Amino acid sequence: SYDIQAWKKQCEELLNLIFQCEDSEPFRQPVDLLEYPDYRDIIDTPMDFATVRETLEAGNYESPMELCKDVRLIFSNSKAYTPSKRSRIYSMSLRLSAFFEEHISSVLSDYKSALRFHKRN
Ligand SMILES: O=C(NCC1CC1)N1CCN(C(=O)c2ccc(Cl)c(Cl)c2)CC1
Repeated sequence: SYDIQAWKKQCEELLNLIFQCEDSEPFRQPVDLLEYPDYRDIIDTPMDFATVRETLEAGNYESPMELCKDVRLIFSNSKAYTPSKRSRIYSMSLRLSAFFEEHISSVLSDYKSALRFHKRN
């Protein structure tokens, strides 16, 4: 399975599955700074799933590793901003993360395999 471009549609499909999940709702759009007025005192680089999807569709990811780094930032931001490890929003973030890690692993493996095959000779 040595298609170097296949990761892009596979990531589009996985983002569709995350957007169809209730646990994504706090992460679909940038954190509301009126709701959380100290957010940028804690978080240096905001990230959300609409920004990831727009970056993918603009053709501004070169690899699925770059998309994976941004999605992981969504989760690390939630962990850094949470006042408690028991908080609702953080709790939702950990379920999304396990689902994401479960499905992204084949996308990364297949892409890296395809690039090694391209450089085989
Ligand atoms: O659009 C969907 N299905 C399309 C299929 C043709 C029917 N979805 C998206 C969400 N689904 C998950 O698998 C899921 C489960 C747990 C978590 Cl945490 C997350 Cl993020 C996602 C199933 C329903």
